[PDB]
Amino acid sequence: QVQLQESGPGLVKTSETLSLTCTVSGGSIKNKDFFWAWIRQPPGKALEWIGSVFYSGGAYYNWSLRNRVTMSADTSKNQFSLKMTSVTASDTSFYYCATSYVDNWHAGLHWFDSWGRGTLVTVSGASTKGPSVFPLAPSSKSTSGGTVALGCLVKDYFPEPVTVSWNSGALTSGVHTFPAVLQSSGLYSLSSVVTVPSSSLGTQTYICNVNHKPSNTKVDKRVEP
Amino acid sequence: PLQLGNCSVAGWILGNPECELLISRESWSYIVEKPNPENGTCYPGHFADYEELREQLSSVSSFERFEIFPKESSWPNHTTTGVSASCSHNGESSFYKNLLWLTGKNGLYPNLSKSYANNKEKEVLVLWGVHHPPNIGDQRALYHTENAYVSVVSSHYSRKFTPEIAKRPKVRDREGRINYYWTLLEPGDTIIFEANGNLIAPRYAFALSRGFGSGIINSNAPMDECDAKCQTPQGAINSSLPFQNVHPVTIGECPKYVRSAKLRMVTGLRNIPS
Amino acid sequence: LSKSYANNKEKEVLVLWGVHHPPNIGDQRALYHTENAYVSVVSSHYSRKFTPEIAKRPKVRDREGRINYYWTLLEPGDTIIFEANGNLIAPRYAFALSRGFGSGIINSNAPM
Amino acid sequence: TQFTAVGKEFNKLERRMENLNKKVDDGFIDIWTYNAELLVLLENERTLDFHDSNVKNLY
Amino acid sequence: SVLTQPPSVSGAPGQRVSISCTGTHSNIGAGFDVHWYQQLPGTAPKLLIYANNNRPSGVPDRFSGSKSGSSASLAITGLQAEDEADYYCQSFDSILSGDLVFGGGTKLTVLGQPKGAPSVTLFPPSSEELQANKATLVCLISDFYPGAVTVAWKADSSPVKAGVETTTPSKQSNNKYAASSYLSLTPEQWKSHRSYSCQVTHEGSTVEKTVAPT
Ligand SMILES: *[C@@H]1O[C@H](CO)[C@@H](O[C@@H]2O[C@H](CO)[C@@H](O)[C@H](O)[C@H]2NC(C)=O)[C@H](O)[C@H]1NC(C)=O
Ligand SMILES: *[C@@H]1O[C@H](CO)[C@@H](O)[C@H](O)[C@H]1NC(C)=O
Ligand SMILES: *[C@@H]1O[C@H](CO)[C@@H](O)[C@H](O)[C@H]1NC(C)=O
Ligand SMILES: *[C@@H]1O[C@H](CO)[C@@H](O)[C@H](O)[C@H]1NC(C)=O
Repeated sequence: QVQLQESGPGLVKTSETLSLTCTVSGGSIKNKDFFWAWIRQPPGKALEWIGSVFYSGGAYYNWSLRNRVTMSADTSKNQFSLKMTSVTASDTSFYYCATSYVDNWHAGLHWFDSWGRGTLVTVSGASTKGPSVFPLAPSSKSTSGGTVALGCLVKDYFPEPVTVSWNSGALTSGVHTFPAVLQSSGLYSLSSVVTVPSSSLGTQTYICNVNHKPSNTKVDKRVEP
Repeated sequence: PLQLGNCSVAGWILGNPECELLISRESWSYIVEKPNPENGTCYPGHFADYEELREQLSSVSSFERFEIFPKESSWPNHTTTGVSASCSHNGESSFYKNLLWLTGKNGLYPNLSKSYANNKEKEVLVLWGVHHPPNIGDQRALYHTENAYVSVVSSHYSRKFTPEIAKRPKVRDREGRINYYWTLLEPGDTIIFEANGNLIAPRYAFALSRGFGSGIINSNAPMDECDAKCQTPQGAINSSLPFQNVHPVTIGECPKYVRSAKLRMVTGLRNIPS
Repeated sequence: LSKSYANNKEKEVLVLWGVHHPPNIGDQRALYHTENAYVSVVSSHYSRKFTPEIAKRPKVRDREGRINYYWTLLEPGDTIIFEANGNLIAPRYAFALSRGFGSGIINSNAPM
Repeated sequence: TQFTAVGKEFNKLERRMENLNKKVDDGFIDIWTYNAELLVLLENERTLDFHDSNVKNLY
Repeated sequence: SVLTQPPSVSGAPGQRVSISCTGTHSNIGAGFDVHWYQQLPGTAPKLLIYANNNRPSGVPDRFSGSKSGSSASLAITGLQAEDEADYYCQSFDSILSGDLVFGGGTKLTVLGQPKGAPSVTLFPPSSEELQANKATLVCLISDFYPGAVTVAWKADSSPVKAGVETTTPSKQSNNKYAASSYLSLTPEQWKSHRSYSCQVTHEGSTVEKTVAPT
């Protein structure tokens, strides 16, 4: 009955400190029956428990991380947090927040439920770069087969990811945001595409809302043929 | 109250094998102990701040035993079979139910580190012990170190215990000693145990809500279903009168003790009928 | 270090110090360059030798580390000696006082 | 009277506190025993005198 | 990973697969319960089995859990294509501090999945893009199975190697794949040639798409 949401994705300089916050909805963080978790996963790799925290600030940590991690809870804001020091490239992961119903911790019978979406934390000596959004419009020479596609081109950004919606969320049908390219220049480029019937081509507004949370770069683009 | 039979507060709280009191109580108004209980610290040593614990445990409104560090699973690279002839149950060397004797396994006693975050919203009485062997041979045999330590720290407790080996008069056939320690871990607080030898690890801890302000009665008087406002070592008293000459040391809303034999107030007239 | 203080005040002098207890041997070595540290504090009526005890501790005000506070009321005319090779949180200011009758503390939000 | 447990238990190195506590317990018994015994003696005489003055007045 | 999982398992639809989770004396062997998680491509993990054999709501009787000794097993009877995901087992380890532990994960592959052909769509450098003194051709490959493709670019009708940048195919929600290929040119290169082409080859069969500056 509880919903969890991690803080925004971003960059962390090497040797520096990583901070994340999870926000509990649908119930109180001030519950004696839960220990609030932070789990991580390097892309393509396995899941790893970081730590679990009680609302009072009492915590248990992954032995291998015990001296770099610290967790806290804020019963007012109904949030719990993670602070990880002296970050290495190995700390580049998807950071998830979850929770555990706990009676007796050392009985070891507890699992994780009410997981969040995850948040990509990229560790780099590199700098935050915003995207150059361009409209991908269908030709004025094209004779319609049946349908038609237009899109958005998000160019040279860092780090990952970019959220791409259409018509501030209104357009959902036929939308396809493609996984990005690691341009061998260190930058990323991604492109979304929406497929519409030929009829609604001229007769409809197409706006692609791009969000690069790492750099706070919200850009809206009118896609017109 | 909490009748302890032949057990002392120490025996009952440490879990002396002769103490159990079957499916146990979760609240009590006062404690009943015998003038001289015969079951206490079966393995000899010093119980720290014992009179203080006795006072703090007098009345308890809520009380739950929980296996703070489960015996069967918490110590994979240590032996937990440790029992004593002085702590016998029936005809066999047993130990305290609420504590665990950790000794070496496969020729080593690896470092331990076990914390506990108080998730009870109540005070948690955490009890441990420190073993002090009689000779360096035993020290080395059991803990595989001559430089042993036991750290125990919370946000309101911090003590580092080093064992002291010595020739001692035998008590219950032991030259060796186990010194008993406790702390009332505050709601929300963490306690860390860290050792390389000599820790008599906590097994069972107790989540409690400390009552009003009571005490212990040492009496061989029978227990009964009756209800009172004033309890004496020899039996309960009617509390409606302002004074009593029964016993000076009572528990409750009691009349004031007086040395007097009679205290009678005349209401009527002098009876002069002839 | 070795720093004594002869009480030239004709009053009691409240002398306060601290002993630092690091969370790890690394910090101990980093700050005091010894693993065998001591803090002696002696007067004609006080004598305590403090050795630091390093341990993993729950954080309090974001610290794993601890400073234990100590005091003594140094008698008129007496000397106090501090001697250490690490971990001393040295007294900076002391107080010459004349202890009053016999009072107490009131905990109140009432105006003065 | 409020709820109270009179008894206090001390260790072999707490003989002063043990005695301080005996001094309290005994001082209070001394006061109540004297006051109570004397109050009853005084007001029993007063009650008896009161009846006498009522019959002399009824007369 | 303190708990050991086979990197992969496969099964034909309607068969029974069994993913093993093998532990030690300090975890499963110490008596700690085992729990499982299902992780679908590009989603956060979700609880599948809790307390050794219990199914949360929304988990069918096909998924079952068992634990014996110092090992556990997730079994899936009557395998469906929708089950194709990663699978993690989780338990507890008391060796030191008392930690929550995960297995290394197992990629489940469901067999007999139709050999779908790619849907290529090619975009020319935009009006706004050429005016920004740069040119990019975007070749979008989608809904193909299996996930292996070779993308070849063409300037007029001759091969291109410089400016070409392609993705490694990624798994979609439907269990099919998707790729992208971006060709970097100068507006001069874009105007100097008659027409550019994208050639996508999937299982020998090839698909071509073309774009010219008018
Ligand atoms: C619990 O108390 C009983 C009773 O005092 C103890 O039993 C005595 O044990 C000695 C052992 O040498 C026997 O010789 C006596 O006959 C026993 N007495 C009785 C009355 O049975 C016992 O030692 C105590 N147990 C523990 C573990 O403390
Ligand atoms: C206490 O010991 C006596 C013998 O000394 C025995 O009769 C009695 O049953 C024991 N148990 C209790 C609960 O008093
Ligand atoms: C624990 O014991 C096993 C042998 O039972 C040994 O292989 C291992 O190295 C020990 N230490 C740890 C921390 O696992
Ligand atoms: C208690 O004392 C009062 C006054 O002496 C008396 O009226 C009452 O009946 C007594 N009750 C019992 C149960 O002894």
